[PDB]
Amino acid sequence: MSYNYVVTAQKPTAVNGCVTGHFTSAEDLNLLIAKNTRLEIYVVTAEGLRPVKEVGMYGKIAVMELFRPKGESKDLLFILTAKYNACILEYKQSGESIDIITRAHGNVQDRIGRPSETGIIGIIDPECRMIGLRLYDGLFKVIPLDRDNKELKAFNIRLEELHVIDVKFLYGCQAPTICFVYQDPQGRHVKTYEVSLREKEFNKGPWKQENVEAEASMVIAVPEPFGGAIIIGQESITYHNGDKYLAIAPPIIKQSTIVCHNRVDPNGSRYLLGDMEGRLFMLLLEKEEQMDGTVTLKDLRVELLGETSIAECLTYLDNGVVFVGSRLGDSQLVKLNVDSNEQGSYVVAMETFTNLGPIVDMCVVDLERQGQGQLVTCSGAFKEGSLRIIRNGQKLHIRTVPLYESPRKICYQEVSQCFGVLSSRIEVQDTSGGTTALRPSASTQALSSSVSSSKLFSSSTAPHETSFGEEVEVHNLLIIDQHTFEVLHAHQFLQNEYALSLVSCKLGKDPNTYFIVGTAMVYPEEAEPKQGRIVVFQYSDGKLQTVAEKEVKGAVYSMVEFNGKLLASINSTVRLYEWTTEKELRTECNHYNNIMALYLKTKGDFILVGDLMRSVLLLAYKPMEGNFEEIARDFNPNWMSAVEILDDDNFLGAENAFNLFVCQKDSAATTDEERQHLQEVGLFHLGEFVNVFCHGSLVMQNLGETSTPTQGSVLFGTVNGMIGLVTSLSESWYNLLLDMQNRLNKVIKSVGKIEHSFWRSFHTERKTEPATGFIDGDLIESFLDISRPKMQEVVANLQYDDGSGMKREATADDLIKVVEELTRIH
Amino acid sequence: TKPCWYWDKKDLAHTPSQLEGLDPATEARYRREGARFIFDVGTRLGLHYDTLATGIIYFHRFYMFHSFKQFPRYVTGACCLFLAGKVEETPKKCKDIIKTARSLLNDVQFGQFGDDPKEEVMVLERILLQTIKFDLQVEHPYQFLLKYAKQLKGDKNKIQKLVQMAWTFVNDSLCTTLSLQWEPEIIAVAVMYLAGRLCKFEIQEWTSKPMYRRWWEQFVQDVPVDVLEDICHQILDLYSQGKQQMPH
Amino acid sequence: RQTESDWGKRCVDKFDIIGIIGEGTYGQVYKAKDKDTGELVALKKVRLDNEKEGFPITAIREIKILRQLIHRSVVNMKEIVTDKQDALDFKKDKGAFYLVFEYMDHDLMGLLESGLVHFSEDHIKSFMKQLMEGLEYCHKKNFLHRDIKCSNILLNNSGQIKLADFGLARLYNSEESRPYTNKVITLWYRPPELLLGEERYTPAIDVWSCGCILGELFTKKPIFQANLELAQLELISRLCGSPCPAVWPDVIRLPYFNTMKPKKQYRRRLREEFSFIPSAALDLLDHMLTLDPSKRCTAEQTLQSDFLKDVELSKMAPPDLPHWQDCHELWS
Ligand SMILES: Cn1cc(-n2cnc3c(NCc4nc5cc(Cl)c(Cl)cc5[nH]4)nc(N4CCOCC4)nc32)cn1
Repeated sequence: MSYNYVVTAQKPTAVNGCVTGHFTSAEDLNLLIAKNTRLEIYVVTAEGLRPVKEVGMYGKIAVMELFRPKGESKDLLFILTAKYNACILEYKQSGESIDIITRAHGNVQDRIGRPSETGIIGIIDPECRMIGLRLYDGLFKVIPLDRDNKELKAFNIRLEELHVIDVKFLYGCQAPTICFVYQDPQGRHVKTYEVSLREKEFNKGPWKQENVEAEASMVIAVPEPFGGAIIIGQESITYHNGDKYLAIAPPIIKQSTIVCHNRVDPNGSRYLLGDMEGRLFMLLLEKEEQMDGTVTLKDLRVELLGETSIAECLTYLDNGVVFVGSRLGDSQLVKLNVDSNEQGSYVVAMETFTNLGPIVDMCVVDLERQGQGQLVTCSGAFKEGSLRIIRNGQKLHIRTVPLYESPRKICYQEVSQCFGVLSSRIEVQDTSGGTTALRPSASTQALSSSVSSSKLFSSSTAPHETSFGEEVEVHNLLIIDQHTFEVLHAHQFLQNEYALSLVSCKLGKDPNTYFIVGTAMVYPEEAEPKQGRIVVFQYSDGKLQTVAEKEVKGAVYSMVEFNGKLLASINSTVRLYEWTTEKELRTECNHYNNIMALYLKTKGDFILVGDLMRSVLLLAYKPMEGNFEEIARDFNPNWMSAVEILDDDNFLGAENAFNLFVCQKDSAATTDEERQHLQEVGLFHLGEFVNVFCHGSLVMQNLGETSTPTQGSVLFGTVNGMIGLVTSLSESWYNLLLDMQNRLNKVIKSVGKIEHSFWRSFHTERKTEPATGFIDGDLIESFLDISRPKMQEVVANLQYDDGSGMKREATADDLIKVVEELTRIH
Repeated sequence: TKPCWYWDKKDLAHTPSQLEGLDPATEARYRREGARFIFDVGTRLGLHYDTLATGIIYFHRFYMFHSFKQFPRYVTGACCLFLAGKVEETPKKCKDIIKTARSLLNDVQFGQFGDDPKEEVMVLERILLQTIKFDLQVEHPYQFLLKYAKQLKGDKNKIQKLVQMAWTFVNDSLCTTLSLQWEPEIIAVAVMYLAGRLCKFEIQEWTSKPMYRRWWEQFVQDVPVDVLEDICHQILDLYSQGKQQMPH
Repeated sequence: RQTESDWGKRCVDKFDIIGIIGEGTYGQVYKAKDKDTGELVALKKVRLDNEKEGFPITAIREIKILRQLIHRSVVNMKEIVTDKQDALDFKKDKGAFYLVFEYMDHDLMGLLESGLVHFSEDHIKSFMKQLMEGLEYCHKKNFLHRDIKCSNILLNNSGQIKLADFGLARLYNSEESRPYTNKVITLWYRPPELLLGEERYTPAIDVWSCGCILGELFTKKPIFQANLELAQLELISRLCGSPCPAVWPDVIRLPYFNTMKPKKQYRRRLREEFSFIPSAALDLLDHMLTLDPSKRCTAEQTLQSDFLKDVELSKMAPPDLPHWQDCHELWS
């Protein structure tokens, strides 16, 4: 068996959702921001936000909504986790003591159901009579909000329309009514149904189904002054209520997809819209009152306000300030001005909240030579893409290097006092027949530049047809200085060539240090690319020189330096190349029993391979023979996101389901099969998507050595910006920390009453297993925050039978000392 | 796809045993002795008639690829029965077959099994499987004797006499190389034909085609009387050599 | 007959062993390439080293059953090979034998367990039609494949589907009853009668397992997941209805009927809980997941069903595989 420890070094920073209401008091205006597994509660002020409380939940926050039922003074909070943990939460403050009360709890998972494509949707009735959940295709789940339903039990209504895009509870109806845009073979349609709690079924809906745009995205519930609903698409915005039909198709919104919607005027007169290039719009509902006293909608107008961060959620706080919640870039506070500035913008940034954004690759390097270690990340997307320099110093100090384009992979070349970074930028087919970039970015703002002139793939006589307006990715290698982070050089790869892999190394007897890039020629028709290059560059005297290129018949997804030779994955193949005295790559040996060899790591002559569905495989070079040999494989099928080698016998993997596992050699060589079966001895639900595993530590080091109970350091970056650390334990320390956990779980009160053991259980749509071999360091480290009696309740009867000595009883101040030593590893 | 398991009578003059100096008379006696050993042992163990026949067919095939001098008869028979039991889902432990063998065989005869009877048998299994080219499925005249009899309609007692007499002839033909010359379907017809002549029954009257004098043609296509007569002659020869009279 | 009819005289030397791919019925399965032809084959190892019964009787059954069966939806045994054999030392020869099968590109366990593949209704038709055509072939030859699981259903990238491991399979005789093992299928796919202890069972055991798979292809989650026989019986009862004399006359005759009872006598909710499944398929699921084996549909009846009756093998439809989403979950 194996024993490992996992802690958070940086909490999730990406904003998954934001709501405004009256949660902490009926008087205050609150902004509840949701990051993965983290809820942040703020109080709106005239200058900005005042933080008041932050809790963690044992679950990914999927639905977060505020409502106020009749008989309550202040808003209540509904949260549903991605594992279908549901709860209703209330804020309670006793002077200086702030607590979140769990009013209701339940798990709403169905034994049978198909998870929907557009994900979990949760909506609440305007009269707060019921909570609507869209969890599965063909089903609508209703939790009625009666006082007695503290168990949050629910029933399902059959839904004829299987593929639902979005749904909202409609305003102004005589009964609970839902409006949803759905897709069948005839296109998309918007339809309505009435919800009857008494009959537990749908009745005929108020207004008829209409045929709507095929790319209809969101349903907006218009408040009672107008009533009805607005449907946002890619090219058209439509308001449907009864017989009234209004449709605007402004030419500005066709340029970029709209991803967020929010209401400014409670009247429904004004709405905010956001697109994927950061633009912020205002949707204005012109009002026409009839002499009958009744208000009809005259026309719809969309006005461009300015540029924000590419935002997942927009939420307007009063007095003209809007919180831009972003997953791909920094979140923001902005001011909407009545008068435009001299550039034509009505939007001016107030504050910027750091978001490590999507961390696609990272490398650990001690640039200042302090011996400490700093983490350089490829973080952000599109205009919000950046490098981040992260150092420990009690908070993390983070420097941001805007690239204004998408960063892909990073590697450090010390000989050149610079980094190599792969990047891609979006250009649109323009009227010249070429392409034009929307914004200038790192690859265009380089001091010196070059373009590949390779003739390898020039064999196609005719180019693939290009029509104006189509997006294309343009890939570059960026040479960036390690002190100034100036883009010293940019190399642009061939048209339709993607840069997927990057290494900095010396090969063979060649004293030169090279930047080596692996690429794939990506054409929309091809399911899997069938052309690609390995390119050897030398960065010398401010210019990148192409040294050698090797044609390969696939995508070079990963490359790694292996004992002076080049190890590369080309589609299903894993290949080893030698670097000849003629400065060319020569094939030595190949291995083909893979599907998609997406991740490679090495240690000595041993190679760890990560495959799309066949989990992890251990290969050896076998130097005498000169051929690869399969040593052992993990036979439990998994879809990998990143892999890492912990030691010669333990291997770490990350699943696309937000799970971590550790495989080991069976260590009992009875039969050759036992040796060949890699055993999954560690299982753990992380809750984050790990893209990059990387050996090292940011801890400041002053000859501090072997004081730690933990052995090893693996850092990992995630999509939500979370940075974590995995380390190994001895059997003795593990059981101490494992037994302590079971005690802390009985003592510590969970938000929503979520069982910790459930949360960390390995979970795919198909499997749920109890966690094994992993210590939730975030649980252990919370021991130093629970009150003193709770500490003594936890240390009670706790005996540590470490071995090589008899069970010794534990003391509370001794355990506080252990955890304080453990907090020094991050 | 599948191997051929049928030879022509002329070819038996060139079995490996014949070519090592064994004469035709001796080889047939060795086969009768070995088949009946396989028969007698299995009957003691309570084995189904198909299990006995399968063992015997392996044995007959085996000594078309190997010599009796080089491989002892009774050991081979035990190995055939042991494997036949597993093939036909009537398994026996090797030790029980060895035990039963000493009871039925004398001291010289059980000497072939050597100092360790079980290993000598169990070792031969590999050579048996390879020699039979792993063609384990075997069909036997019994199933056809019954399939064809079921389609006869008439005097219940005369047909039952036909079947039992024919069934006995099937059991007796296992002592011969007929299993290597003709497919089981032909054997079943031949024994029906032989039983009829002996009982003086005219089988065509019991068929759906009572004026089709070549009654067997509706069961087995393309069989000349030449073949049925050859088979009958070979069966009755066993009876005349031993001088026992037809079962009747 | 000249060649390809002589089995067991060839050595495993003619095959280079790539590695091991999974665990089968009684031994691990390996992958190889034939040196002469270059073909990829699949090998299962039969070892004779235990002399208690010499050649495994279970292996002998897998060889007898499989060589009789020839179908486009049934995996073909190519040949049987042996280890280097000593000449004139055949008495000391401890060499083991290997069973050679055709190699198929993917296995349904790996595709679904990862979650990468997506089955459309038409894809599910191409899958179910082919599976049952093979199962009908085997059931007509009166053989029972007693280990239907996602690891024994293999598919090629063409869309052809084939059944695989016949080492846990045995012959069936309606007239003559031989007792067989009450625990024979993966619990998640086990027929109810074998849970209640039926030692002499019908070929309807296989139809139940494939019915569970039919739902799994539409739900993307196995229908009945439980770690204990009683818990599985409870889960089956909640959906298919509790075993009752009205729905199953001879449930009273089964050994554990009084011993093993569900919490309540639940009613059948199969159609309600599977309302999202197409009508043509739902009726098939209802008939296939019928409690009483005497009322559970046959393999032929599935092929003469509205869902599968009109399916065309010409339009074989391979399950869908993602492309650049494999490298990156789409940010848009
Ligand atoms: C009784 N019998 C079986 C076969 N048989 C033939 N072809 C395969 C085959 N081919 C797809 C395939 N699945 C793979 C999984 C991995 Cl991890 C790797 Cl590396 C390579 C793979 N190839 N799979 C399997 N199952 C073995 C057990 O685990 C599930 C797959 N049996 C197979 C032939 N006779």
